[PDB]
Amino acid sequence: MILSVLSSLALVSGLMVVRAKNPVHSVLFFILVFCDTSGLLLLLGLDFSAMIFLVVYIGAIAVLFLFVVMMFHIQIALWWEMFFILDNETIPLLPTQINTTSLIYTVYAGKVRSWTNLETLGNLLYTYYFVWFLVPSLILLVAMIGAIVLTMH
Amino acid sequence: SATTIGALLGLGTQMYSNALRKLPYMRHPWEHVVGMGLGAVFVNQLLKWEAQVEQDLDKMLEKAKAANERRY
Amino acid sequence: ASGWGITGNKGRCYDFWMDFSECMSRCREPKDCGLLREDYLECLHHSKEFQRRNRIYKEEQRKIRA
Amino acid sequence: MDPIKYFTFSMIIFILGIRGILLNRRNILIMLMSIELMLLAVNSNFLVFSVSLDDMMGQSFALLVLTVAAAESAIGLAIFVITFRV
Amino acid sequence: MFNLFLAVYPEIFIINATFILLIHGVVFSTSKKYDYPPLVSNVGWLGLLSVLITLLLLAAGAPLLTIAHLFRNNLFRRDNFTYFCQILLLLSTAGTISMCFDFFEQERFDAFEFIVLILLSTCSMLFMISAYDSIAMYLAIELQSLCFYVMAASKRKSEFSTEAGLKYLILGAFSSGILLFGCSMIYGSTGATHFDQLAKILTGYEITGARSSGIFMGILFIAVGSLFKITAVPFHMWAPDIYEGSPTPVTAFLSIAPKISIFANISRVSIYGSYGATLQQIFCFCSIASMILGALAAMAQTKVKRLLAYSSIGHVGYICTGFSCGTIEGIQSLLIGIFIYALMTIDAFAIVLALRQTRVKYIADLGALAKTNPILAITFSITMFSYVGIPPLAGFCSKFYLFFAALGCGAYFLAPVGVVTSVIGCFYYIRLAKRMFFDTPRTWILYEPMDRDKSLLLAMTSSFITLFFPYPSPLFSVTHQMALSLYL
Amino acid sequence: MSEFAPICIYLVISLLVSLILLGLPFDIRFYLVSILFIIFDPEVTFSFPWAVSLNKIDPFGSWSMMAFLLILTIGSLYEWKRGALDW
Amino acid sequence: MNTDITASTKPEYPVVDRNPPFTKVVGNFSTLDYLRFVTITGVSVTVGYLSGIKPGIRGPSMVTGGLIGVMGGFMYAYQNSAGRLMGFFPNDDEVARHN
Repeated sequence: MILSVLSSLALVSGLMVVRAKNPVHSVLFFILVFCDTSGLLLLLGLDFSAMIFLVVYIGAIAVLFLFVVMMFHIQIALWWEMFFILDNETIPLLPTQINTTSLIYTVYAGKVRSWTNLETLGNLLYTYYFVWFLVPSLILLVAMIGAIVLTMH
Repeated sequence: SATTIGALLGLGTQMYSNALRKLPYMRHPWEHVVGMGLGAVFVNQLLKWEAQVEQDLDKMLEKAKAANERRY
Repeated sequence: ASGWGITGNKGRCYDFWMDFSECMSRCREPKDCGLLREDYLECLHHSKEFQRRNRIYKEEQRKIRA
Repeated sequence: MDPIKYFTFSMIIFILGIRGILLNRRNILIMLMSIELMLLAVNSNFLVFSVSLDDMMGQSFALLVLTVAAAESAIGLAIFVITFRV
Repeated sequence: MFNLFLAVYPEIFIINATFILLIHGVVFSTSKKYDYPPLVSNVGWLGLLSVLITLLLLAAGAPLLTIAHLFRNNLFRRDNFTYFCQILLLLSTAGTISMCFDFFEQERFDAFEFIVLILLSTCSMLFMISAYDSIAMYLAIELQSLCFYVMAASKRKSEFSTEAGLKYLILGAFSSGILLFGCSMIYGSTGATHFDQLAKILTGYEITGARSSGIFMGILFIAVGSLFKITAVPFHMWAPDIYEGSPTPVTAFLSIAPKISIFANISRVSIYGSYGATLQQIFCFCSIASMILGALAAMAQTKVKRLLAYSSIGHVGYICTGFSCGTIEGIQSLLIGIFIYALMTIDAFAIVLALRQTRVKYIADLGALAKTNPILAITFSITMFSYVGIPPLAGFCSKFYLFFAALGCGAYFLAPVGVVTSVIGCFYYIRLAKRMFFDTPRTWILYEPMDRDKSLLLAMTSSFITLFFPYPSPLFSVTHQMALSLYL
Repeated sequence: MSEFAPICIYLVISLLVSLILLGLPFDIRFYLVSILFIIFDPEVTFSFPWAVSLNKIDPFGSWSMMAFLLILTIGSLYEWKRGALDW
Repeated sequence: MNTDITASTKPEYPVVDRNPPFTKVVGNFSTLDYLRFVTITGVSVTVGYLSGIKPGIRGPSMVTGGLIGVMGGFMYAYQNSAGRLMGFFPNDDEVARHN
């Protein structure tokens, strides 16, 4: 249920992002898109990435967009595809999932401890795949020196 | 004879670079010797490197023979 | 798939990939063990499993009209 | 059915963003916000895939593409704010 | 350092040089002790020195540059292919910096940040060539594209700078978005993102299955994406516009450096993660579209920059025709064409940059270059005829071996369109050159003439172009080595 | 999970009590600061996973993270000497 | 942790040492190595000097050129010596010693 609520809100809010005028309205609906997407990710079972979507997507980028569109406020110059992917008979008919609902086999042995996604992600990202983590340093550095050389007289 | 072709090439290229900008042909007559030297060393090293890469390519082809020998 | 399951264990669909890989790279005979690709991709998507269960329910329903 | 719903949401958001960047041609703000939406949809389906098939690299990719999106947004808004000085 | 990082010494050194140059530039550009020196020239010469040092390290060290086999295989694999591609890239970057030194002072714009990015995007592209994972590829492409985004909108008091930069930014970001969605779909349907795994999972057994309809969408989107970054003639929107708007060093570097990188990346992927006809067909169409567009657009232009843009589109097209099939001779001729194109375009940009200021934007300002500067006119004619085709030159030899390979590979169709676009280009150009002693309306006797380094670089390449056919053995040999060791 | 359910019920109840309380009586400086924040905020984002897991990673983890910090710190130094954070 | 040194190519020359520690290599230098290091440092310092005479900072540009020169030269010398210690380069006197 609530999954459908978040999906519908995100859909309509993106529509308003693209169509609705008064660009500040667009930025508000954009913030709202990201908020409901974060709630969606939370529903998925990944908590860390939800809080990150809150912090850097909403609290960091959208505040920049809001700042800039503030200073220039006066600058006002599928149902076919859904059916084609829902008539494939490769998706389980919900009647089947009912009885099999009481069929899952807990292991009780891989959950004696439990890595929260934050911990396992830290493990993986810093020990291995580290160059994949050095490069984003360079792209952030590029971002900041670019902002400087562009706008700072 | 390789070094001679290289030297003539360097001298020609230097006269060229002196002729593009309208100043006369032999403006710095002590660059032309550097040009001849660089051309000579370049052509000599190019021949050496071509021989080396032909050798490596032939070795690679010989090894590719075995990759298809087991195919038959 | 690599190994890193979403909670610090050998991923749900690893062993199949390990067998697929050792067979595809050890005995390079041509697609003699492409038989394991179906298995690995099934693990990734359960396609055959969902299809079978759907058909079981289909026939169960068809016998209801009688 | 849930992977289908997640993926179709991501796809429709991507389509919406590309329609925004194509139809609206002058408003740079809507343009950059649509690019952000496209990258958001990519991120979301990356995560859905990382959790559906039990595998981790989806989330590392998600974090790094988040970095990329922040960089593009910042620098592009710089481009705009220097365009609108005149 | 630790004997593993011996596999990334060129990248480590070029990054450290970039940082030290950045710090030097910023402090001694804002230090009141000296007057207020703008350090563009000094930072540039130090950058050229650092690039030559990188070239030396990489070249003289390759056989131990392959030292970290698996621990590095997590991200990249370095073979002879990557060796030679990276050498050519460093050569091109040294060349373009040396060529663009005099433009900085003449146009008089003071930002040494311009020459701390050229190096940074250079390291990015060095990562992009030796890149052995879809996401590492994407990250390298994004780093490079961000550097170029910064580089585009340089002069703010100008007019075309900001609009050209914004167009380029939107275009590139859209391309990368499409590429991201493509990699996402491939991941979702396949369950891997490392080229060995993709190869092992979808080689030979591309037979259609239940959830096989997903992989195809991913590879199609990847094709569209990587295409946009080869100017993608159905998707070539604004490419001549950005070429005209952005300054000349920037557009030169944009034409020469990223294209070779993305071509090497396209080859590395199309050998591994393709289909029987998907990628070959999505390129067979763009090739003929590109040749046709180059012809029927460059035939009629009135700005010496957009002419260069459409000729670049045309030569990228010829290269893509070379891409058509997948045999050893074909890819050999492909790489040869790439190299000849790199040389010809640094040459053409050397000329159009040495003819810059008094001719802010014009094509009629061939004001008797046969009379006011004959050697330069002869050099321009040589470079252009090489760009299009004529008895033995470099471009003619390259196109000829391209069509030889195409015929001998089983495609009797690319040759007719290729030869006819070549002949219309030749008629047009040889009409333009022979239009240089009819009469002269305008005259722009020029304060410009080619200080020293543009002249040397020009002279070198121009002597190469004509003198290529007397001994083209080593190029064929090294290209054979490269293409053969790309996969086998 | 099953804790964000108390969280959201808190959210709606707080909405109700706030509405009840409401109804009873009836340039470049800013931009560059925002950019520096967008750049240093993923710094905290990346420091969060690095914080929890400094026991299943040996000095390799500490050193990789210090290299990242050094790159962004040279970024900060270039920011400083340019005076963009002068105000 | 994949901390092993194997190369896609092979050490065509003798294999006197596989993974030599740092101090061993940097003390294993040869006269040619020091010559390479000195030459790189010198050319760097000179180009720094001239490119500094242009804007009036002949000193600081010389220092920066020196930094880049020492970095590049030491890296090149360490690379050559490491190669000669592994087998990816001609080994005669290293084999003589290790004998």
